[PDB]
Parts: sequence; C-alpha cells; structure tokens
Amino acid sequence: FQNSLLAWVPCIYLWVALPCYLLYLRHHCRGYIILSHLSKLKMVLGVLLWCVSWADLFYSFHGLVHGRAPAPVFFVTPLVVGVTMLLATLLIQYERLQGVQSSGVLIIFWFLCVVCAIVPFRSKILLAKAEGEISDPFRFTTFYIHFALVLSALILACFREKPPFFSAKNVDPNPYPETSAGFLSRLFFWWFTKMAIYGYRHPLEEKDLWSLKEEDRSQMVVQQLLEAWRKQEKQTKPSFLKALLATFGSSFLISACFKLIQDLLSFINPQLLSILIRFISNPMAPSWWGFLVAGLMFLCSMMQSLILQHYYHYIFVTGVKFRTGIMGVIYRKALVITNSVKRASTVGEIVNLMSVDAQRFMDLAPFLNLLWSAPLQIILAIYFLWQNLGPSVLAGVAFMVLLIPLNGAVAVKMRAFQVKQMKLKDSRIKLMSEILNGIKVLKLYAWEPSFLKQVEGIRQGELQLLRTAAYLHTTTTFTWMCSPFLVTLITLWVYVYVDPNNVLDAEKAFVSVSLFNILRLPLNMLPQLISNLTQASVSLKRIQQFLSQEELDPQSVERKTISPGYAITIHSGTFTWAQDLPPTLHSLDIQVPKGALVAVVGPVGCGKSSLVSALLGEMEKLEGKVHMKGSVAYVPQQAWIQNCTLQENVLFGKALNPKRYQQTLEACALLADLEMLPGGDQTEIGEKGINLSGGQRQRVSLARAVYSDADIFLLDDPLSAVDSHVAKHIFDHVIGPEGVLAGKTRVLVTHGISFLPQTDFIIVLADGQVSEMGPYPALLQRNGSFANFLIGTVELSVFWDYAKAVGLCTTLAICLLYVGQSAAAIGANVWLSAWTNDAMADSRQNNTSLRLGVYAALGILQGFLVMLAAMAMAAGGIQAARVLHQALLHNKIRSPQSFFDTTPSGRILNCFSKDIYVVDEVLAPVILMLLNSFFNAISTLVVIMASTPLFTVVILPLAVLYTLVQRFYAATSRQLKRLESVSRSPIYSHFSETVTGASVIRAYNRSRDFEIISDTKVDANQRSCYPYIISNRWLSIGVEFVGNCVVLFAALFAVIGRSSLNPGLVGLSVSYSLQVTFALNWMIRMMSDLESNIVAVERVKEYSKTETEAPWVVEGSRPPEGWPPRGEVEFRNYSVRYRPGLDLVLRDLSLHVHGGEKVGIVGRTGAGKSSMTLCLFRILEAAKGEIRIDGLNVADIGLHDLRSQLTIIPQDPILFSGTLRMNLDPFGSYSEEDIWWALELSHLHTFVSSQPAGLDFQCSEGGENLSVGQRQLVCLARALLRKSRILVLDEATAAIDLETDNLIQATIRTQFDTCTVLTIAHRLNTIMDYTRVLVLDKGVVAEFDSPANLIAARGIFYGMARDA
Repeated sequence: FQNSLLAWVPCIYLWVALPCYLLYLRHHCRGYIILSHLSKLKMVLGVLLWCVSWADLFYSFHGLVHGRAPAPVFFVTPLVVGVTMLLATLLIQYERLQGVQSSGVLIIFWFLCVVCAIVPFRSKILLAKAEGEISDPFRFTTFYIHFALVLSALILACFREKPPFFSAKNVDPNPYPETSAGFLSRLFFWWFTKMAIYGYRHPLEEKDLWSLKEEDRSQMVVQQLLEAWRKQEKQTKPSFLKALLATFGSSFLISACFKLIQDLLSFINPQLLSILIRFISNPMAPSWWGFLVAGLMFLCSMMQSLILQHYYHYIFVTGVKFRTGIMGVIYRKALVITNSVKRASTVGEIVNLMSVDAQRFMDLAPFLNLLWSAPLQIILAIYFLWQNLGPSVLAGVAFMVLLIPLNGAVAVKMRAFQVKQMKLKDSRIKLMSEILNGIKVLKLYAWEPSFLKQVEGIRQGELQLLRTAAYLHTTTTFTWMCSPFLVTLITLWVYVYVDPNNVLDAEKAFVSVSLFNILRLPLNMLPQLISNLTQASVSLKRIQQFLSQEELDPQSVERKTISPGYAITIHSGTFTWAQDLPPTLHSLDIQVPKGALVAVVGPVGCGKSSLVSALLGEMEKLEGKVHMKGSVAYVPQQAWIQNCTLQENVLFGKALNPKRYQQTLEACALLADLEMLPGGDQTEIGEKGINLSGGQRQRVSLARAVYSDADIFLLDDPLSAVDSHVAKHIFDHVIGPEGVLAGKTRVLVTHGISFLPQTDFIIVLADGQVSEMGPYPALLQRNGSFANFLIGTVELSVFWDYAKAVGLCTTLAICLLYVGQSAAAIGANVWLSAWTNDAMADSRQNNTSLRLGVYAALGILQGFLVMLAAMAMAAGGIQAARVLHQALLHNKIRSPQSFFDTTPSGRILNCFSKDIYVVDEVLAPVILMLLNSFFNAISTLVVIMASTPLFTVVILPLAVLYTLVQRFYAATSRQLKRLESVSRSPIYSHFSETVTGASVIRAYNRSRDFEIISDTKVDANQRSCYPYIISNRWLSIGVEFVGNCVVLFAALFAVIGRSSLNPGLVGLSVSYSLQVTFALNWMIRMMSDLESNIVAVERVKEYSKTETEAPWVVEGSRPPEGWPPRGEVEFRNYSVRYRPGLDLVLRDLSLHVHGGEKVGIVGRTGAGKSSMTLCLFRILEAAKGEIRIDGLNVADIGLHDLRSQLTIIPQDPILFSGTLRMNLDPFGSYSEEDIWWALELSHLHTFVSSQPAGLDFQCSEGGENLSVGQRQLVCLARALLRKSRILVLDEATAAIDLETDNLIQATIRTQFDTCTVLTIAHRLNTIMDYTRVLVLDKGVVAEFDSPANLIAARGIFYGMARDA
C-alpha cells in the first residue's frame, strides 16, 4: 500500500511539467540534434520500461482468475508508470528533434524515479534474505527491471549530446509540414488538416503537394540501396534480399515495436471490461471505481489506436521507399546491361520489372509484420479466451479458421466466372467497336435492328453469367455479417454442453465476445499475407536475376591515347554479339585519320552495322584493342526518339543556341517539316506524340547528332528511308565535303552507291575481314570487289436514378430487409444479454435448452435475411445493368449522324467499356458492403441507447464530427488518387525508352543526365503518394476518436445508471461497443468508393439523353406498299445543313426526276454533292422545303420504311466481321439460291465458290482480309440483293483499277436499266453515257441537262469536261 502510492510521484511530475516544458521547446526553433548511439539506445530503455509494466499489469489481471483480488489502486499504478514511459520514450525522440542536449526535466524525472524507488527498494531488501525465501517472486523480480533500467536511463540522461548544427531554412515553397510541427500536432496528424480543408474548397494540383524531405528523395534512396548492393557484390552469393534488408531493415524495426506495443495494448481493454462488469454486479463498490475503469478504458484505447496509426505511418512510408530504391537500381542497371541481354528479352517485359514487379514490394510492406504479429495475437488472444470459456473455444477458433478455405474457394470460383465474362465482354466490345467504326453505312442500310439484336444476344449471355457470379457475393456478406454470430453460437453450444455445471454469466460471455472480435482481424488477413509473400517472392527472383546479368563496360575503347592524326584505330580486333556465337568481325586493321570521310561498304550484311557497334562498344570484344578519341555522335539505323518535343530531341541535353539551332534545322532539311507539323516543332513525338514519317524520324536523329557537334560522327545509313533529292541535299549541306561537318571525323555505313564518288576515303569489308582501304578512284581502277559491287461530388439525383433503374419496388425489399436482419441481430444479442442474467438463486434455471434454441433460431433468421437481401441486391444490380445498357444502346444507335461526326469513336467506346463495367460488376458489391457496414454501426448504436438511454444525447455531435471528417476526407483523398494516377504512367513511359535506346544514350555519354531525369520523374509520383498515406491517417484518427468516445460514454453512462442496469445489458452495451470503430472504418471506405464509382452511372444516364431522331417506323402514317417503278423523285425548294446553326449547304434546290432515267450529280469538291446522298436518305433531316418520292412527302414516314426502299453503293466499303452471308442479308429473308445468283451478277462468284467456307466465309475487322475490289463487289452484291426501283450510286471509281470499274459500271448499266439511277461522281467519263446530268454549284442548281446539251451549253460542266 505504501509503495504504490509512492510510485505515483514521478508519474505525476511529467504530466504536470509537460505543458510548461513543451511550450519552452517553441523557442529554439531549429534544433535537429543528430540521432546518435546515445539517443536511439536511450529511447529504447523507454519501450522495455513499458514492457516491464505491462508484464506487471497483466499479473494483476491474473488476480481476477483464482479469485485473489489485488488492491483497487494496485492495477492502476502499472497503467500510469506505463504511460509516462510511453511519454518518456517520446519526449526523448522529440527533444532530439529540437536542440535540447541536456534535458533538464527528464534528468530530474529519472532522479525522482530512482529516489521514489529507493524507499520501496529499502523496504524489501531488509526482508528478502533476512526473512527467508522468494516471497512472491513476480513482484520481487519485476521491481528490479524497473530499477536497473531506471538507473540506466538516469545515467544516460545527465549526459550531454553534440551541438545541434541545425540547417538553414533551405526551402522557399511549402515544405512537408511534419518537420516544424508541434508535439500534439504531430501525434494526431493535425498538420494534414490544413490540406484537407483546402482540398475541400479547391481542386488539388501538383503545385500544391509537399516538397519531399531530403532523406525521402528519389536519388537518396537508390544511392543508399546501391551502396548496399555494391558492398554485397564485393563478397567474393550476390543475393539481393540482404542488400535491401540491410538498407531498410533498420526502419523496419522501428515499425516492429509500434506493432508490438499496440498488439500488447489491445488485450487490456477486454480485461477492463471484465473489471467493469464485475463492478456493476457488486452494489457496494464505490462509484469512482466505475468512473476510473471507464476513464482508463478510453485513455488505453486512445493510445492503442494512436500507436497503430503511427505504425501505419512508418510502414507505408518504408514501402514507398521499397519501390523507389528499386525502380532506381533497375533503371541504373538498364543503362549498362549488354545488348545480348536486351535482345534476349522484350522492351515491355523489362518495363514490367517495375510496372508489375517492384511495385508489389510496396504491397508486401504492410503485411511483412503480420508474419510475427498475427501469430502473436492469435496465440495470445486464445490464452485469454481459454481462461474465460475454458477449452470450449477450440470450436470458436476452429470455425473461424475453417472460414478461410470456404472463403478462398469463393475467390477462385470468382475467377471461373470472371474470365468467361471477360472473353464475352471483349467480344461484345469488339462488335460495338465495329458498329461505331462504320455507323454511316449501317445507319443508311436500315440494318440497325439486326446489329442491335445481335449485340443484345451476346449481352444476354453476359448478364446470365452475372446471374451466377453475383451469387458468390451472397457468400461474402455471410462470413462478414453472420460469422460474428455463428462463432459465438458454436462456442456457447459447445460450452454449455461439455459439462452440466458450466454456468454462463456476464463476464464469460461478453469479454470473450470482445476477444473474438480482437482475434477476428489478424485471422482473416492471413490469406492476403500468403498471397503476397508467394506472389512477391516471384518478383524478387526476377529482380535478382536481372541485376545479376552481364554488364558490358570493360573500357572496351581507349579514349585517351592515339598516334597523332588518327581518330579511330582498330588493331586486329575481333568482335561478336555474344561469346557463344562465332565472331562476326575478324582481324580488323582500320586507320581512320582525323577529319577523314570514310565510307564503309560491302555486300549487304558483310559486317556493316557490326563495325559501328564495335566502335561504340556494343560488341563483346573477344581479342584486340580499339583507341578512339573524341566526343562521338551516333546516328542509329533505326532512329530512337524520346517521348518529348522535337526541339528537345534535337537539342538532346545541350544549351539552346538559337543562331546555331536554326542552321542545323536548315541544313538537315527540317525547316520544311516545321510547317505541316501541328504544333510546329514543340509538338510531342512518340507514343503520346505524333507518329512522324520514317524519313522525318531519321532526319531528326541526324539533326540531333549534328547539333551535338561531336568530334566523330558514326553513321548507320540514316538516309535509307529518305527521298533522293532530300538525301542529296543533306549529303551536300551536312555530310559531304562542302557540308558543315568538314573538319570533323566522319564514318559512313551504307547500302547505297551514289555517295561513294564524293567520299574522302573508302574501306571495303570482306566477310568480317577488311579487304581494301583506299580512295574511290584507286579502288575503282584496281577492279577489286568495289568495282564488282557497283471534378465535384454526386447529388441525390444520381442515387435515385440508380434506385429507379434497380426498381424502387426492389430497393424497398432490401432497405427493409436489412432492417429485419438488424432487428434479429439486436434480438439475439439481447436474448444472450438476458441469458447471462440467470436466476441468481434457483434450481429451475435449467432452461439452457430454451435459451440456446431461441438464440440459434434467432441468429439463423439473421442469416436467412441477409442471403435473401444479398440475393435481392445482386438481382437488382444486374437488372440495373441491363436497363442502363439497353437505354445506352437504344439511344446512341438512334443518335443523329452529326453526333458521330463531331465526337470521335474513341470517346464513345469507353462509355460502353469502362462506364458500364463499373455499373455492372463493382457497384453491386460496393452497395452491398455499404449496407453491411451501415446496419452494423446502427445496431451497435441502438443496442447502446436501448440499455442506457441517456447515451443518446451524445450521438448528435459524434455524428456531426464523423460526417464532417468524411466530407473533408473524401473530397481530398479523391483528388490525390486522381493526381497520383496521372503521374504513375510517365515513369514507365520513360523506362520504355532508355532500354530501347540505351545505345544512343551511352554514345553521347549521357547516362547521368537520364538518371537525373528518372529521379525527378519518380519524385513527382512520390510527392503525391506521401499524401493519401496521411489523409488515411488523419481520417483513421478522426474515426478512431468517434469509435473510442462511444467506448467512453457507453461505460460512463453505465456507471452513472448502475442502480438500474444489471451485469447483463451493460456487458452487451459495452463489449458490443468496442467494435463500433471497426464498422465506422468500413462505412468510411465504402461511402467513398461509392461516391466515386457512382459518377459513372450518371454519365451513363447523361449519354442516354442526347437528342435523337427515332421514328424508325410510324405504323400509323405508312406509305402505300407495292412500290412502283414510277421513280418520280422530285425535290421541292429543299434546303439542308450538316450542323444545326450553320449555313445552308444546299440552297433552294428543286428538280424533278422521272422513273428509270439516269441522272448524274457532279460539281466541284465541297459543293455539297456528298450531303445530297444524305438528304434523300434523311440522314440530315429536311430543314427548308421538302423532298418527294413518287409524289409522296418523305418527311412523313418511318425512317426504316424510307431507307428500306432505296439502295446505294456507299463510299466506304465496310464489312462487319462474320459470315459473308450476314454481310449480305442481316435480316435473313433471302433464299440461298438467289444469293448465289447475285454472286454471279456481282462477278464475285468465283471467289466464294472456290473458297471451302462459301456462305460461311469468315471476315476480318472491316475488310482487310479482302482486297478493295472485293469489298466493292460485296457492296454491289448487297445492291443486287436489294434491287429496289431507286438506286443512288456513290462515286465508286476513285481508288480502284478500271477492270473492277468496268465490272461495276457494266453491271449497273445492265441489271438496273429498269431503275431510277441517281449517280454522284467526280469522274465525268463515268457519267458520259447517262441521259441527263445535274450540276450543283454553291448549293444551288446551275445546270441540269443532257451531257451533250451541257457541252453544247458552253457551261461549267463543259469547262469541267475539258478538264478531263
């Protein structure tokens, strides 16, 4: 009694001298004392001094068992001398961050600790060996480890550290706001709030993120990991694992003690719950016991949920440096791997070495501690269950383990139904892409119903396949909602029936419920652990074998010594691409003097590229030596271009000299290319840029080499794909004698001939052996081989649109079917909470059978009302998918052709691809988990208010706080993930190059510059991944504060009303409140996935509203059938426009055409003739005037009763992939004997009759498996299949030979001589045989008469005819 009271004295010194000392530490303002061995070894005497109170504290809790109760303030002292230790070992770490060499407060604090211990020390030592023997060994052997360590800390406290030598300000813009943050505003992540608020009001941009602290930069993590790798390589067993284990494994032990002292801190709270329950069952205990056990119960869950949010802050940051020091030691390897290794792989398979690999190393970081933590708090969380419910928790753990197989078999059965839904979805999207590509022709044959039905036919299969792939989410909401009940049910059923006298009471039931909740989380997240450890040790082997490749940098060329006058000197060398292959170049004796233009020529493949590769060092030199001196400019055969701007490629790491840059552009014949390029020159080139022509690319490479102005110019025939005139001009102004590169050494490798006469010097290779080395005439006269060779949020309207699509008579059957299961769960819990209040003295308390039955058959009802609601939600999700996709199709199909002209077919397809996939198979389970987690946080919070009603008064501000933190978090964590997505891609797009073009980089000795560029591209990703690691901690602090104020109040209001409560409903109210923060984290995760995934359904509903003209059939205004060959198609003041709001394309046009007569439409380009083929077909709806067919107003018919009476031969020949039968009659109303006859008229009969498939011939993606003329014969065959009375031919003589043209015009003349044939053309010779010709000019009719009369009229057609 007289020692515990004394133990408080130092522990009350810190907590009163802290606020008057921390404020002092706001007066140095720059300390940063360096972490030496006297500090990191000093703040670890804190953690052990804490683990020696925990071991002492839980010995008191072992007094509840065995009945022997310690003193009331005898388990409190270990819990206050175990928080000042977590405050000592934190003032040590925070004083170091300031400039406090001698602590002052901490030294006298340790002095107090030792002095306050001496009196208890001198209270047992005189009674230890004098009295006798051990005498309670635990407290006697624990009081010294809190004296040995306190004396060690006192010794290490009165020391003095080195001077701080704090740095300068060193940063003008906004820095990381953790450096220079308070002690409270750093424990609670309060420094992020300034961004969160900001992120709510404005859109975050890369200009707002935080500059990295210096030790986190991209170049200072790869530099430390490189040194470890090199030190490992010196060991002459090169393994990579221990290199980064010795690199980061010291910031991974700082995160393995937070995890420890948070795993140990989470088992206190069940024990305090047991104390509280035992207290309420006793009516004589003073209330301040209850208030003290309800106060500790919150200040022990507010530092178990604070140490955990700081373990995550250090293991996520150490994971952003696993994959930053690895994406930089690979990129530093990609620049030195020999070319054999590069050619024995794929450029895109090494990109995957950090795109796919080396990025799951940041996923394995969080899980790398569950390797020792998850076992630790199973083995421990069972030990506490065992002393509560005895061996009857073998079943409650066996079931929760057995739940891993029967929940991992429903993650590989959800891959059999997840690939079958990917092949089918990709077939559907391929059909959709084929429709969107050619929609013009598919709109104007009135084939819309056929292809629409064909798309619905294979959407039906996908929906039917989701009818069985969404009944495996019924089995993922079971083990999440009905497992917490079923473990309790199995445990209690075994417990009450393994022994008749196992009385079930309040503590046994509810503290063990709490321990089951603890045991749950580390137990269901072993599957992910094994998944990662097995799929991220495959990655490590790939990275290890890549880094253990062969680097070719053996100084293969001496850049120092040459006999004066020569630039290149090869001395009998031999070269091969790889040692296994036979040598490619043998015994080369080459003496290229300075400034000389040497042309290296020979038979095609005689060793031309190999010579340049050897001179650059790319070839493995088997024997010999090469001495080349000077800066080398290299022009590769296949030009390599950065994903950058044409000025930066041509600059290529040189200072912009505009006087010289213009000269290089003019000499390399690039000033011409600066005109027709979109942006001029600053346009991007490459994959995100514009595909330049091959000649343009190789001239860009030549310009890069020329502007580099190096000493030597190695050339690999850059003018292969360049026109002769351009090639000769380039040779004159750049390469040849009069060119700029006159005083510089040159080397030429070529297949050509015309450059040899202008050459200064020529070397002839002979199968890897130099044959002749002489000038052009000397070699020519010898008759050698040379002679022979010559952003906001979503409104309620979106959710109501989704609910209406699902069916608001099925949205009800879900939102009042979780209410039923919520009520059944509350009822089962209340029934248990009345079973634990057994008849405290009565023999007839033998209704264990009844009490167990009305609990089993009432938690089961809570099962059959979540499967019956998960199934209803799955059915509603697939119904919404079907309805929304049906609307999307039936709208975009009927959309006017103007919408397709405006919008590119790429923006259309993503909606059918990525805005429906989200609607189809990620919204259904996100809704389901948001409903799972909302009806767990509501039952939990209405079983508390039902027991202690006063508690309700605190739920109004703890809901304002929770919704406020969600509104502020989701509005920022949404922008940081978008902002991270747009910056993760450039790293890989930059690693794509520097692998393909590492030879060019090395040639301009430009490897350091590219390392710098990769560092600043990894660092821009890293500036946006450091937030979103802290917006998730500033959230989990504002959610584990709401979830721990509920813990405080559910106990405070249960001690306040202790006279009406009983040991039962308080155990429920309290133990069922510890996991109110596990359902508030899930309801924050899902409420923000949902808020972002649901913009897509309002996009799908936005694009389903675009205006359309959709009278396919009127069925009430049907024109008379049996259409006659009257052909009396007459315009009447007709006027049309492509775009609503533009000028009149055809103004006041008027004509009358009799049946069968041939009328031709000709004119200048842009006269609107094309749109004329679109005005009879009502593609562009009649604006002014009208159009009449046989005296009938066309504007009064269903569109598919208009277009199904007119036939054309459309401009673009489109063949939709499938059988050739489909491409001739999609509606399938044509007999097969007529089809073949049409193929004889089409003159395509020979092809189809010869082919084995015949009527089932397969077609590729739009007529690339068929020649052009075959495509036009297919169109003509469609025409003969239709054979209406009106035909509108469309200019089919543009890019085909005459023979096909002969066939098509002959068939038109013969077969359709009984039809009204309208024809448009630019080739008048096609229409010279037509009876009458119509000529349009400026959208108004000018001449309309016979070809002879129009020629006789001396008109525009007469002038146009002379032009042909």
